[PDB]
Amino acid sequence: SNEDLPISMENPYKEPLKKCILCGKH
Amino acid sequence: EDFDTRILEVRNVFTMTAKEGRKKSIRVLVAVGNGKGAAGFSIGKATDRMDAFRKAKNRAVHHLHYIERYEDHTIFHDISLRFKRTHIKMKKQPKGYGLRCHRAIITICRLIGIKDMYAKVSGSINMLSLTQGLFRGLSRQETHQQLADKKGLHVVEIREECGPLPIVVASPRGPLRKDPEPEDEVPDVKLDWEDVKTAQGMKRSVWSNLKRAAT
Amino acid sequence: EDSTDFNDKILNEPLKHSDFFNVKELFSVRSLFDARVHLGHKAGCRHRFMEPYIFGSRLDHDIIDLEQTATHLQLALNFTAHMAYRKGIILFISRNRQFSYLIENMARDCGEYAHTRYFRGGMLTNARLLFGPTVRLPDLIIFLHTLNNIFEPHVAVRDAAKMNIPTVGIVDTNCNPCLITYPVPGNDDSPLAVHLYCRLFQTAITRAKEKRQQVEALYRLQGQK
Amino acid sequence: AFVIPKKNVPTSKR
Amino acid sequence: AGSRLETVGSIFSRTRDLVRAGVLKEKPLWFDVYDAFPPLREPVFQRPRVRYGKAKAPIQDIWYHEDRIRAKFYSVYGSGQRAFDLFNPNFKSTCQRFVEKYTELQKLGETDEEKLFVETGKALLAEGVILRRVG
Amino acid sequence: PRQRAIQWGEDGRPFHYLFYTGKQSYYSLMHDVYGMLLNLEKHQVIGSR
Amino acid sequence: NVESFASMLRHSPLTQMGPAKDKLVIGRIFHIVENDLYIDFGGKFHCVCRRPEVDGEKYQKGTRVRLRLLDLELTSRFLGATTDTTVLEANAVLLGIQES
Amino acid sequence: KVWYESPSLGSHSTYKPSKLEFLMRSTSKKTRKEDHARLRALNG
Ligand code: FES
Ligand SMILES: [Mg+2]
Repeated sequence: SNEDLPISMENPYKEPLKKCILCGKH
Repeated sequence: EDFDTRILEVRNVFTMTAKEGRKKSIRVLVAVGNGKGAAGFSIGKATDRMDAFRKAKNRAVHHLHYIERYEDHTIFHDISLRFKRTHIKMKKQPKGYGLRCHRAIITICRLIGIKDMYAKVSGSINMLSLTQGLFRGLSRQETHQQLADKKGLHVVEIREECGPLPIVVASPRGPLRKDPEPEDEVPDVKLDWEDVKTAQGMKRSVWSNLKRAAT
Repeated sequence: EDSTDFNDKILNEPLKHSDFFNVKELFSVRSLFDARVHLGHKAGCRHRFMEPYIFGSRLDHDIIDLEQTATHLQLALNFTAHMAYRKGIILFISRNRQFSYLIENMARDCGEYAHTRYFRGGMLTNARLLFGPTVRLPDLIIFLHTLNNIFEPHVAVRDAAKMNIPTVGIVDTNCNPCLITYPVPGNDDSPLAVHLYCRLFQTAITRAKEKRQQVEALYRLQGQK
Repeated sequence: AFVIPKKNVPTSKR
Repeated sequence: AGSRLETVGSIFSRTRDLVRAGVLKEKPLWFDVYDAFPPLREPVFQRPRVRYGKAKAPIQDIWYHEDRIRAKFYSVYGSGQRAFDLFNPNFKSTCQRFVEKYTELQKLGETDEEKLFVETGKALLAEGVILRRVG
Repeated sequence: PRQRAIQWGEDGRPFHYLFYTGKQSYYSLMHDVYGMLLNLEKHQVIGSR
Repeated sequence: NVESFASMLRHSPLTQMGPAKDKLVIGRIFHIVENDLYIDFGGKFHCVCRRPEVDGEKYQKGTRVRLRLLDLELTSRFLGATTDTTVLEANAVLLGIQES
Repeated sequence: KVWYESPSLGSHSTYKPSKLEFLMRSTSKKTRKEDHARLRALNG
């Protein structure tokens, strides 16, 4: 049809979620 | 001059006031119509009953509904609706049936120009809810032409007095579909136990089908 | 005898042509795109009745489909030109004060009317009392902004429908077009969009008024001889 | 036609 | 004689019906224009309803293939110290220049992603572009 | 008392483009004063009350 | 061979910019109220920035400036609200003047 | 919302507490119940 139409995908500019100072530490 | 006005309710309303105690005002409900499909209603409020009559009737002609009538004597199809707690069930009827309806519906129907209809009012019998519930249901009735246009098929009327003769009442203005309407062996339509109880003869009431004056 | 020919040659002839005033030459999807008409509000502000007219959301900012705007704008300009041709009263309404001065001048220039000020209760539904029993109301109301300054629909939208007055309206993505007769999905905030709208309506109205005089004059010269 | 007392605004009018 | 029931149909349907019933003696000036050139949708009042449960708006997020390249470029090299000029309709940013070169090299048959990104940076440096890695 | 003149002709069209504000004379003055303030920017007591 | 809207949108600078947070853009002062500068930068909404303390007199109508964008439209949904509240302005930080 | 009402119709209106607004404010206007809440919150 048309090449310039939007395409479905996941947000490429999405930022990671916040993490606490102790995230990932025992 | 073409419009007639009918009163539907005259109420004495009592307002408690800070300094003057209980005061008496009048709330009036009136309906207007020209007998050719154009009808409306308005509430009137005033300290005097005749000032309320003026307000309601003059206001009603600026809020007119147009009501579609089948052959200028009845409604196009059965109408069953609820407005708040007031239920109104209306049935399309043939000529000569007359207006066998709640007295207020009779009054409103003469203003609209409906000659033949059955109506049953159940639940709260509130005049205002009944009036605006009735006008809401009569203003949302689909005519035969609207049905033909929506489905792109002929609307064919079968009358027992005319035997098997098919009478086309409405044809679509646009193209005519070639695929028949699907014939569901059994329709999933909701039925009224009152209608079924009557059709079977199990509905016995000493008050139904009583002889009354021409309406 | 002579009236039927008048109404047929002057009033009924324009209604037999798809674009009698050639309003399609006034704008293009590119001209609209340069004026930022496609820019809508954030997705959180979207009205659900504006969803048909939205192309999508670019990073939570709604984009108005200018292909639809172009078709709606064609109809709105066409209607506006015909009403100006028929010598109808056109009233411009907007409460956005950034553009009050611009809109008031555009109305005066095209020979029409503007209401950019606080809208008092009953200007339309109680006009005979406010103006007089012989007051003539507008035949067309054009809303350049359909919302008031508390982000609610302008009261004149509801009251114009009550008085059976057709409405042309620019409807952004947070607006309600249900009661607007000829809605035009488009950006109502950017000065470039609003200025474009004023040029198009001003030109359409001015062109239709000049066309009415040309036809009338020709119809008279030919009538004598 | 029923004669609700007819109204006259012009009386007190300027 | 007329109707102010703005929530019952449209101004056209209310006007057309009252003209037939003889309530309105003359048609309004706009009626013939509406009839010849009607709107796409008949303006009928509707009450906007709120979505519940599994109902969601049909609007879709607008994305392009190059957006993946833009996200990586901003992460690796950050936003260019050059300022966007959104007034110029033909403005090209450093990221757009990166994306165009990235697209050119992909069409030359290269298919790896990590390799197609490193060769693009070298090409621009050869052309004199300043690419300061953020980290 | 001075009488306000007709605000429309035989065709019913109001003379002033701000008629439907109901305050055409007042809002026309605000429009004229607001317009003067704009042009200045583009360009740039005891005895009276 | 008429360009489509999808093509205009794909190749627009605003589309190519991506997210607006922490993006340097060039704005133009179009209206000034005391020490409040109204700056258009190519978006839907203008931003309002206070006149900088240093070289305040250099900022005049028409002066082009450098901005660091934060939000294209300041909107937030508050408890018990069906929609979002918008102030109808962008959020940006005025860095200085752009010169050639 | 909570038992404390927050459905204000003009909820989006921009709160503008300035000395100049008081002089252009209508003293005829009667303060809303929630108008105090905006003042009370600012004081906090
Ligand atoms: S954010 Fe706390 S464990 Fe991940
Ligand atoms: Mg807007």
